[PDB]
Amino acid sequence: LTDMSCEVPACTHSSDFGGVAIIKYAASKKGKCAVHSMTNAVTIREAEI
Amino acid sequence: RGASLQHTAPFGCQIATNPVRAMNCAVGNMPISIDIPDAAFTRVVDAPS
Repeated sequence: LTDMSCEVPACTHSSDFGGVAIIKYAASKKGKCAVHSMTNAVTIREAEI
Repeated sequence: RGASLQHTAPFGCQIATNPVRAMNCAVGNMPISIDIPDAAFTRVVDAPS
């Protein structure tokens, strides 16, 4: 996963998963890579893309 | 009988009686509140970029 450029199209401070983050990332191989919340204040709804 | 309100209508009104109604009274600010449905509100994940 190289050149993962993330733009936050959706950001509400709300109770649900109010973060909508579109990361254009270049995959070296086709597969499910884990998504890790680097921010403790965020919660990634999905796990592997 | 003289000129009536149909001729002498100041303010750009359109006076028409029986019932007495000034259609096209060109004056004021018209407060209109549109409570619209939520279904039009398609966010950036839904929208074209």
